Amino acid sequence: MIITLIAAMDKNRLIGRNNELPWHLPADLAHFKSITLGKPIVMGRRTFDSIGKPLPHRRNIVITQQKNLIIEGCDIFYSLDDALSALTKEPEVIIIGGARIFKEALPKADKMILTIINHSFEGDVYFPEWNDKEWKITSQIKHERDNPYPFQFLELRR
Ligand SMILES: NC(=O)C1=CN([C@@H]2O[C@H](COP(=O)(O)OP(=O)(O)OC[C@H]3O[C@@H](n4cnc5c(N)ncnc54)[C@H](OP(=O)(O)O)[C@@H]3O)[C@@H](O)[C@H]2O)C=CC1
Repeated sequence: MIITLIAAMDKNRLIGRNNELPWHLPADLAHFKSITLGKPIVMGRRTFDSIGKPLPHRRNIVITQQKNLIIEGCDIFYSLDDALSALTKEPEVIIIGGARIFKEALPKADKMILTIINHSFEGDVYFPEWNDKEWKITSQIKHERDNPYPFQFLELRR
């Protein structure tokens, strides 16, 4: 199993604000969709609520501690370990957030597909800091703007 973390962040690793995105970057949404199609996607309960409904054509997996919580079109697991344990036969598992899930997944992450925006936004939640010595850059594609801010597609392997 390859554990992959996919997230869009700014220059200071900001990811959210009032349970929403602080930006809208169409290029990232298409990138995200192609990368995640046909794979299991693991998310926190707040991140699901942020989306509002299951992402189509994908096995949506939601992590929560609420034991009686039912979510149509999603598989519920009561810890990240239980989810990963259930997805043992899967060749790849994609962790999509949020901040708490990323922090717990980071030490077990094999791969990271990060969108880094060249801008400084206002927000409250951040992507966890990773040790640059443990990760190597496998792909880096920078884009200028049209997507009103500059961004890059950074792919890291541990
Ligand atoms: N830029 C990007 O790519 C992304 C940005 N975001 C942003 O991040 C924010 C949401 O993230 P965040 O606020 O950190 O919330 P999370 O999405 O991390 O979800 C938190 C909730 O998930 C459950 N949970 C998390 N970890 C565990 C665990 N180890 N065991 C059991 N349950 C767990 C809990 O649910 P419960 O309370 O029900 O027990 C908890 O309250 C939003 O603003 C969103 O816009 C999110 C994803 C991607």
